[PDB]
Amino acid sequence: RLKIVTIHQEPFVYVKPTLSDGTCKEEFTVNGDPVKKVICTGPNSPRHTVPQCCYGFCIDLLIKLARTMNFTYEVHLVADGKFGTQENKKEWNGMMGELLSGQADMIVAPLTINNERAQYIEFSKPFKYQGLTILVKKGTRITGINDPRLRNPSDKFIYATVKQSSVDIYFRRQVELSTMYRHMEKHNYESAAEAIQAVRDNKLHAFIWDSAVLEFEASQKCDLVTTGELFFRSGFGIGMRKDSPWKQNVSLSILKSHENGFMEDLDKTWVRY
Amino acid sequence: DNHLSIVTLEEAPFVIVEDIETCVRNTVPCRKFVKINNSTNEGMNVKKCCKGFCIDILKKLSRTVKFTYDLYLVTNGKHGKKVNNVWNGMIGEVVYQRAVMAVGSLTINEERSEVVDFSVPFVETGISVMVSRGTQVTGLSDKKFQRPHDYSPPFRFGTVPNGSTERNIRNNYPYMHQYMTKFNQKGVEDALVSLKTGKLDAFIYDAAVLNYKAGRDEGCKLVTIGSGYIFATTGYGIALQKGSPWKRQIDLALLQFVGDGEMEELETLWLTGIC
Ligand SMILES: Cc1nc(C(=O)NCc2cccnc2)cnc1OCS(=O)(=O)c1cccc(Cl)c1
Ligand SMILES: N[C@@H](CCC(=O)O)C(=O)O
Repeated sequence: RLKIVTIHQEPFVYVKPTLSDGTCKEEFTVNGDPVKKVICTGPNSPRHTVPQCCYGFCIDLLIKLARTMNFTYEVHLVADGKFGTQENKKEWNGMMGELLSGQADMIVAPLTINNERAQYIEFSKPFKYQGLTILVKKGTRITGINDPRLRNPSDKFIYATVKQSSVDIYFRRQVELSTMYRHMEKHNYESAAEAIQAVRDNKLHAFIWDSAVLEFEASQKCDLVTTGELFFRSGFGIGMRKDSPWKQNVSLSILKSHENGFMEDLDKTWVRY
Repeated sequence: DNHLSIVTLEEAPFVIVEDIETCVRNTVPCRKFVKINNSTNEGMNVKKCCKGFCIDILKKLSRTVKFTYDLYLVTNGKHGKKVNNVWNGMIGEVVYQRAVMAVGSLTINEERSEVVDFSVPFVETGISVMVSRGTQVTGLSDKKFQRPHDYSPPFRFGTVPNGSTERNIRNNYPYMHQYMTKFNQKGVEDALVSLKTGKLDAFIYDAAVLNYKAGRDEGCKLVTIGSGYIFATTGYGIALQKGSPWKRQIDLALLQFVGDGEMEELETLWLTGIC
């Protein structure tokens, strides 16, 4: 039985409390179909683990991979709520640390493929093609990645990303972005949901994050808009250890789902409506 | 051993072929086997020069992964098609071990990944539909494509056969595919002329190529639907033999290229369009 790790990240992974009887509420998709839900454990500082309810884009993809390749699974949230970063000795945190330490056998999450992570784990072919963009409060006028308020920043315009995410490494490794990185390091948020909430409450003036996430937020919350297109292309992939026996069939199933419209249906069910 | 046999195929702007006897500037030497006549197997390698986006990627990979190469153009087919359980094209060159890898506008799909190994995608692509500006087509699943004879006159649309695009249409839309074959185009340029002259209502083809042709169309009359929408999202990938020891280093190099912003210069060098 495979131990699956994931992270709260709507619309890809929803996280709701269970009912009183330890079950998940029967709900229905935008097309009238039942929403497939799985029990996922995780913390609510000590980390007391409690069973919760998981569903969304990545959960639907996990169920497909299980039925396609005939394996059983147990899902749990990442203990430190982080995606994964390598920080004398270096150490991986987040879902990357759980996959390498054996706490998880597979990462099923909006996990960006980068050179840093691929050096230690195996990535499948991308199951989602997206990129990086900027979320702002409606009315805030900035052009994009090349706006002077970002390239020559002050304390009058605060922007940041998620701590210990692929976007965090993105601005740390590129010396051309060193000016922006030193502004964000003081304001990076613990989770995307908190940073998005900070933009709503006008505590954060710009959020640099995944476009598939930010554009979904702008579609449901009309006081938020994304500025410009994508200044960088990135993709999400299934994460396994390099010696996993499932890695080839996982990658083939990703391609098959792309080529028969299943990934597009998931995009219609969870992303674009 | 460290000097690799690499196959490619011409498709602008990703691989461009020129004449020459010393290749110059941003071009690298690439040979092409050209037959003497059609009554013999005799032929000779013509020394030519190759350039383009995917050639610049190969130049970067050769410098980073540290290897030299003898580049040559495929003559047995094009990109790759399985005929009678036998792969031709660039995939066939890799499957039957005549080339260590293949670089070009080579689409990653499932059935090819069964016989070769693919690097991470480095050019986003898939299936797009090019039409004259204003054509009302929702997408690949538009009823004009799915049930083409529900319209009088029926919608005229085709592709360039034997590639990844026709393979996807053959498996997903049987009725659409069998109706489509009478509109098969010999190549992209033939399809563009068929579009502009009104002989064809829609042209279904590789996403990245159509994106490039749309941005360079005279008068900007030909466009891709959905503002550049892509069905069955995938990418161009370096093909390698299954279990190739070069794959890991190729992947890390490609991810390092995009991670440090090196792709933007190759994009502005080859892929820009006025439209
Ligand atoms: C290797 C790599 N290249 C890019 C990249 O932008 N290439 C340049 C380019 C130019 C024109 C069109 N499309 C791409 C991005 N990401 C990469 O690796 C990450 S990924 O998840 O494999 C991936 C995610 C999204 C798209 C792709 Cl093509 C790959
Ligand atoms: N890039 C395609 C060829 C063009 C197409 O089929 O759209 C392939 O590798 O097969």
